[PDB]
Amino acid sequence: MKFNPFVTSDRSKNRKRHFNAPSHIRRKIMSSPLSKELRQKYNVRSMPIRKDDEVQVVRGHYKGQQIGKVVQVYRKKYVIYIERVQREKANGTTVHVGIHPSKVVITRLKLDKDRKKILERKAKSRQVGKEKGK
Amino acid sequence: AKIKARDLRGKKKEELLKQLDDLKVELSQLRVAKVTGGAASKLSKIRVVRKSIARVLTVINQTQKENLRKFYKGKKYKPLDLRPKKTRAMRRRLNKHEENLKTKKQQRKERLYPLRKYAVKA
Amino acid sequence: SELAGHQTSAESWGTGRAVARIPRVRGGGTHRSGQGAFGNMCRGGRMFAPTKTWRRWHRRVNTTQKRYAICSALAASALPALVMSKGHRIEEVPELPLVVEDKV
Amino acid sequence: GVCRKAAQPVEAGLQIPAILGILGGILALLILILLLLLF
Amino acid sequence: GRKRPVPKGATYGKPVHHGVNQLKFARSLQSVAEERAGRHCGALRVLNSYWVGEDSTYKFFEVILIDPFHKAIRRNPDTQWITKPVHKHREMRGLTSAGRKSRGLGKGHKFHHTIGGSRRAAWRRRNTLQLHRYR
Amino acid sequence: SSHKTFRIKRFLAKKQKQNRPIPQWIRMKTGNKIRYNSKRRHWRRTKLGL
Amino acid sequence: APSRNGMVLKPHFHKDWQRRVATWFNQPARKIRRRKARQAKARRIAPRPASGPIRPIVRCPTVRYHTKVRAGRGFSLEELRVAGIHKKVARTIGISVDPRRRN
Amino acid sequence: TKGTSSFGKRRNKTHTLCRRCGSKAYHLQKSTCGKCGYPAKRKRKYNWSAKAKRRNTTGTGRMRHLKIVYRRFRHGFREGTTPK
Amino acid sequence: FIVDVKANKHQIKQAVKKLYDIDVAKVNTLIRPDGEKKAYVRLAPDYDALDVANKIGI
RNA sequence: GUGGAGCCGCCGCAGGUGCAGAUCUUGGUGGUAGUAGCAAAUAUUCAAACGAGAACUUUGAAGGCCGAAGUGGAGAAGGG
RNA sequence: AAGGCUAAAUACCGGCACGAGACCGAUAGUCAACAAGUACCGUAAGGGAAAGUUGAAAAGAACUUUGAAGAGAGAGUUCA
RNA sequence: CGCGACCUCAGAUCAGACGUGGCGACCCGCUGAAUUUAAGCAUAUUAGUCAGCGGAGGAAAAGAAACUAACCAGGAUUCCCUCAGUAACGGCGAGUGAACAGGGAAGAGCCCAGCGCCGAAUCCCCGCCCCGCGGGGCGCGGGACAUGUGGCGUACGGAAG
RNA sequence: CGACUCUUAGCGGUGGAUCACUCGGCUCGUGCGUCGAUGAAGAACGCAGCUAGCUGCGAGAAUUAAUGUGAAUUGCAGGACACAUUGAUCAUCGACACUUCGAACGCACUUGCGGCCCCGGGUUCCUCCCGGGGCUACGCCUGUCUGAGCGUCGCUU
Ligand SMILES: [Mg+2]
Ligand SMILES: [Mg+2]
Ligand SMILES: [Mg+2]
Ligand SMILES: [Mg+2]
Ligand SMILES: [Mg+2]
Ligand SMILES: [Mg+2]
Ligand SMILES: [Mg+2]
Ligand SMILES: [Zn+2]
Repeated sequence: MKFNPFVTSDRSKNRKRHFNAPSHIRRKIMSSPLSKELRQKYNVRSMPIRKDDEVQVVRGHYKGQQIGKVVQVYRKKYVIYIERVQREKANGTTVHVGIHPSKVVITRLKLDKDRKKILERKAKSRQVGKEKGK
Repeated sequence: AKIKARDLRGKKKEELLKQLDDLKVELSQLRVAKVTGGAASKLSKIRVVRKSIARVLTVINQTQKENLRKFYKGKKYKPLDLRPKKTRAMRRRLNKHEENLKTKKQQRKERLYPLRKYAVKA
Repeated sequence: SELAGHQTSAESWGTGRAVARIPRVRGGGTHRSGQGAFGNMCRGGRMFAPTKTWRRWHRRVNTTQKRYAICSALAASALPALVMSKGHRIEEVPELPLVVEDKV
Repeated sequence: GVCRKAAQPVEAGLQIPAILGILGGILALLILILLLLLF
Repeated sequence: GRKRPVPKGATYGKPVHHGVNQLKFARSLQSVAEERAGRHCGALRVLNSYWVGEDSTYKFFEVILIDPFHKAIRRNPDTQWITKPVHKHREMRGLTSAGRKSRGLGKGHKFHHTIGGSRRAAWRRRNTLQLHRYR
Repeated sequence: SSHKTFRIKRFLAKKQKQNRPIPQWIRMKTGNKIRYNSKRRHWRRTKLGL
Repeated sequence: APSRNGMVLKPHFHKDWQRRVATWFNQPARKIRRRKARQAKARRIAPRPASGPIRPIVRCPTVRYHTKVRAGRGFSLEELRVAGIHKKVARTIGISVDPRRRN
Repeated sequence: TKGTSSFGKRRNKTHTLCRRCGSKAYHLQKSTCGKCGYPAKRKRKYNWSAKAKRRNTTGTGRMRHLKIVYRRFRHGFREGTTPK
Repeated sequence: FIVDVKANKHQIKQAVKKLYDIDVAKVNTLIRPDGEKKAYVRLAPDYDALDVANKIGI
C-alpha cells in the first residue's frame, strides 16, 4: 500500500505524467530486463535500453530466440526498433515494426564509461538491501 | 568546426571580436544561399552558426559584467544593474543590522531580567 | 455546481415573435446567439436546485448506541452460525473466539 | 499545391456558410397593417 | 457639511433618501486634512495632526509627517515602527488618532457596535450563518 | 487607403502573412489533430475592422 | 400562509445569507494544526511546563457564579509584594502578573 | 432612408486601436479609450462585469517577468552563482 | 537587398560600402507589404553590378 | 444476429430518480416539392481556335448599346 | 480620556504548488477535455460558440483495369 | 550706500534617496441604492448590503481599560460554544436584534510628551584610515542638525534623589 | 399485366442516440503566500532549414552559459559521434542578455521635433555639419550651491 501523502494514486494523473514525460524521465520508464545469465554476472535486475544493445523479443507476434540489436529508440512513441524484426508495406518497401521495451530481454549490453557507473550504482545499492537483514 | 564556450574564456578581447565578426561573415553568406535556390547541406549550417554566434557574445558579456563587478567591489555607490535584484520589497526592508537594534532602555531590561529556564516538581 | 450556470447575458424575447418565453442569449454572429439560456431545460442551462456544499453531510449517534452496536457486533462474532453465514470459511477452524498468545 | 485543392481545400471550409441561418428577424412586428377589429 | 453630489437635488429614490442638503459626512474635517497631506506626499508617512486656526470657511491644521528612509528615522528603534511597510498610508485606512475617532471603537458598553475589530468585521460575524459540521 | 500610417500597414502586413495553409509535413507528424487552417480570412467575407 | 395550530415563527433569512455562509470542513484539519502547534511548542521551549504560567485562585462575579472558583489572569502585585518576589522578576519564574487586579 | 440606405453613408471611423490595450476602442475625438481609458493613469475596470476582468487580468499574457519571480521564490532569491 | 526596418539611408549607404567595398551613388528604400524594408542601392559608374553580384553569391 | 471489454444478482445505503405535451432547449429529418422561382434598365448571330467536353472562354466578321451630367478616363474616404 | 507600538489563537471562491473524492462523464462537468475567451458578431462598452474516439501496430489499400477526373471493379494489409 | 547675521521663501538635468502603476479571494477607510417584503404604500425591510472610490498585508484590523460589574467581585485584544432569537427596537405591524457573566483556543507586554536631573552627555553627512570577507561599523578629522530641546535615566502598576 | 399507395421483414443509405472509454472540469482540504521606476501586469511586433496556429522566446530571438543528466531530436532533411576532450538530448536554473508601447519618463504622439555632454572619422572646432554612446518626466525628503525681501536687526556711511 502507498503511505506517502506526497505521491499520487489516481488514474488521470499518473497517465498525464506518463504521456507528458520529460525526455530524460522517459528513458527511465523505457527500461528493459536483463537476461538470466546477464543479471547474474552484474547482480542487477533491469536497465534502460540504449541504441546499440543486443536484444531478443520475449512476447508478441515476433518472438523467440532472435538476438539482434536495437537500431533506433523512439522515446516519443515509447518504442525501440530492432534491426531484424521488420514488415513489408503495401508498396513493397520494408519498415521496422516497433515494440515496447518491457516486451524485450537484453542479452548483451553496450558498455561505455557511463554504463559502467550506472551498473555499479545499481549493484552497490543491492548489498545494502541485503545488509538490512540482521 | 564546433565552438565551445569553456574554450573561449582564455581568449583575449582582440581575439573574441575578431572571431565573432568572422562568424557574422558566414551567417551573411549562408543567408544568400537560402534566398537563391539552395545548397541544403548549407541550409542546416545556418542554425548551428547562429547558436555559435550567441556563445561568443555571451562570453563577451559575462567577462565584462564580472570584469566590472570586480571594479566596484569594495565601493560605495555601485550602479543599479550590479545591485541585487531580490524583488522590490526586499530592497525596502531595513537590513539584517537595523532589525537587530535594541534601545538602551530595552537592553538593560534584558540583562537585569533575563529569561530563566526551570521546571516544576520539587 | 460551482458559482452558477448564470454567467450569461440573457433576456426573454418577451412579446410575440413565435418563440417560447425562455430567455435567449444576446448578440449575433456566433451559434450561441439566440438560444435558450439559464434554466433547467436548456443546452448549457443551470441545473434544478444546484447542490450546495452546506448539505448536512454528517450524522450524530449518541454514544450509548455506539457502544450498544459494538457489543452486538462482538457477540455475533462468536456464534458459528452467524459468522459462517457472512461467508467466512471457518469450517476447519477451532474454537470461535480464536485466541492466540501474546507472542504473535 | 499538388494535393492542396484536393487534401487541403476540402477540409478548408466546406461548412463556413453556417452562420446561424436566422438571427431573429428584429423587423418589429410585421402586422403594420392597421386592422384593429371593430374597436 | 457635505451636499449630496446629485444633479439638481433629485435622488430618484424613496422619500427617506431625499437628503441633499443636511448631510454631515461621518469622518471628521481634521481627518480629511491629514488624508490629502499624505496623498500629496506619498513618500512621507503621517503621524498625526493638530488644530491651529479656523475662520468661517477655512480651517487650518498642521499635519506632521515622517520621512521613513532618512537614516535618523531608520536608525533609532523607537521610530523604526513606521518604516515597516504596514504603516503605508495610515489615513487612507483611518488608523491615526484623527481618523480612528470616527471608527467608533473603544472598550465599553457604549462601543459594542464594533466588538470584533471594526464595524464591518462585527457585521460579518453577527450575520454569518455559522452552521457546524455536526449540527 | 493609399494614405495610411506606419502602424496601420505593419498591422496589415501581419494579417497578410498569417493567411496561409498548413504545410503538408505536419499531417505526417505524431499525434496532431489539425487538418486545415481554420483561422483563414477572406477579404470579402470577413473584414478586420481597420 | 399559516395553517392549523402551529408556532408563529421568525426565521431571520430575509437577508442575502448564502454568501455569508460558514461550513466547518477544515475543523478536523485545524484540530491537528493546533495539536502540532502545541507539540512543536512543548518540545521547542524547555522542560518548562506546557500550557504556560501559574494562574491564581479567582472567584467569579455576578450572584449566579459567586460560589465557584476559577483560574484567573495574573497575581495582583500586593500578592507578589507579600510573597517577596519582584514584579519584573516574576514572569520568568513562571508566574503570571495582572497589575490591574485588586485585593 | 431610416434603414439600409443610411448604412451607405457610414464612411469615417470613430475608434482606432489603442496603444496600451490594442482594442480599437481609442475614440479619436474624446482622445480616450473604451476599455482601458488610456490618458488616465489607472486601468479601467469595474466589478459590474466579471467577464471583462477575466479577459485582461494577470495570467492571460506572456507574463514575461512573473514567470521568473514565481520561480526565484522557491529558492529564496539567490544572487551568487553555483559551485562547479 | 532587404534591410532591417529601422535603418535609414545613411546607415544603408555605409553598411554596403563597408561590407562589399564599393562606392554607393544613391539609395531608394521601400517598405514592401510583407513588412520588410527593401533597398535599391545604385553603384558608382566606376564599378559594375553584374560582377559584384557574382562575388556576393548570385 | 451484430459488436469488441467489461458487467450483473441478493442485503442494506444514497440520489441531479422514470417524459408525450411546457408557441420546452439542442441537434436531426420529412410532407409541401423537383413546386415557388431563376422576368427592372432594347440584343444578339456566324465561323475558327484551345479543349474530355463550348448557348456562356478567347479571336475575327456582323448587328447593337452607353453617347462627353457616359456603362469613358483619374482620385478622396473606406477596403487590404 | 483628548499621544504611540505589539506576536499568537482568526480570515482567505485571487496566486504558486500539492493531495483527496458515495462528484460530472463530452446537450454533462468550467464558457472552454480540441489551434477557447478562440473563430465570429457589434462604431463601442460588450457578446461569445461549435468542435473528444481508425488500429494492437499505418501495416493509410503498391499494382492491374474503365473513365478527362471525381468515382469504380479486381487485388492487398489486418482478428476485423 | 555697502556688508553681515538670521527669519520667511524661490531656483537647479545640484550629491543621494524615495513615491506613482498592477492584482485585489481575505482586510481597512469612505460612499451608497433600488428590485423585494409589508398581500396596496410613504416609516420600516431589503441594507449599511450590490454597484462606486481609495489604501494595504501575508494576514489585516483590534489590543494593554476614561472596562465590566453591584458581590466573597472580576481584569488587554481576537476567535469559538453558549447567553439568545433573549433584553430591546418596530405603521409595537411585517420584521429586526446585541452584550455581560460562564466553558474554551491562544496568551505578552510596553514606550513617549509633560514634570525634574545631567556643561547637547545626542544625531546626520563628507574625507582618509584599524581592518575584513558576502559590507556594515564603535575609532580619527571636517561640514551641518539641534537650546523654539537631540540623548540618558523616567510613565500613573507610581517615580526620582 | 404493370404502376401507385399502405403495413411488415431483410439489406443499403441518411443521421449521430446509446454504451464503453477520458492527458478535462468541479468540490473539499493542506502547504507557502512572492509584482513594479533595478521599468511591472498588459499590448504590439518579430524570431524555426522547410513553420499558419498553439506553445516557447527577444536581433544572443523555437533560445546562450552553468549545473545535473548520459545518447538522442524525429514530419522529412542535414550535421558534428565526437563522451580516458567539452557530453547529443532533457530537466534544473544561481550566470548573462532581454525589440516597441505601457505607471512610461526630453516634448509630442503625427517611427514627428529637439537640447546639452562625449566619442570615431569630414570644415582637423566655435556661430545648429554623419554614425554611435550618455543625459534630459513629475511629486518629494535630507544635504548643497546660487539669492530674493520698504521681513527682523546689527556694524557702518
Ligand atoms: Mg485528481
Ligand atoms: Mg438539531
Ligand atoms: Mg502625465
Ligand atoms: Mg506583498
Ligand atoms: Mg453531438
Ligand atoms: Mg545550455
Ligand atoms: Mg544619443
Ligand atoms: Zn486602450
